[PDB]
Amino acid sequence: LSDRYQRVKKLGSYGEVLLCKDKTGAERAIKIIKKSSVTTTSNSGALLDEVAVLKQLDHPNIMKLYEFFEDKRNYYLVMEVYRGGELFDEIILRQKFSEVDAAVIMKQVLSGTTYLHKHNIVHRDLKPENLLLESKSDALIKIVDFGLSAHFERLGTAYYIAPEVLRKKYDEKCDVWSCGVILYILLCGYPPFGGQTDQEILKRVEKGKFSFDPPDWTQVSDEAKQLVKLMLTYEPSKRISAEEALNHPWIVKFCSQK
Repeated sequence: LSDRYQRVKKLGSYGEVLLCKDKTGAERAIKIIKKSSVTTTSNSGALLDEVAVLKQLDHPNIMKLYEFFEDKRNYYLVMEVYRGGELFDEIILRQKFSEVDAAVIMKQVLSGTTYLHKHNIVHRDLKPENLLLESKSDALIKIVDFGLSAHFERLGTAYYIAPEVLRKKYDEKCDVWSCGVILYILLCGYPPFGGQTDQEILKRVEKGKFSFDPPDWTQVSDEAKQLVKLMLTYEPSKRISAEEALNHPWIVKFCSQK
């Protein structure tokens, strides 16, 4: 655990993420997951089988997984380096994003999500914290923590959860909903389903009602509102896929420079 890698700095806080050097001399981001902090939802042979698949994943908008270690105390996930923090940080800094910058981000989020769905992987926990920036530039958005929801709350996860997950009957479409909530936040600076406590947030999510209220939504393009509506459609069967969202006029418009 401590013999193989040398800590450079802490990156984030499932558990803690550290920037480490290989004592190869490449730099890696290592997630330390404490056994006590998580409740297991699968058997011992199911996680190792998924790891074998997660190591094979190769996409510009998906965190590469190199190694998976175990001891009596922790799970160790050795990933590629990231130096630009999380999207969550940028949301605090910028408050709201321009439609061009939001589309650039969302194209990447949807590209990665589409790729994950093509291999029967649903994230279920998509949020700005799980959307990482490669560097401090141009920098690629990379999805992290995929494939973990199938094996293992006060971190504001209620905002992004699809109503079907609450009904305990979900598929890949729950990721599109989460992506819609993220997009909504990027455009105006606040969640579509808010509240002071998790309980009143989840009730608004269950109701499914949201608004494009002034003055924050007034100048937002019509195709942006159209996409948010399609991603936040209550019926998951009627909800557009990640690929459809990626191909939507709003993405196509603002990512071809309009």
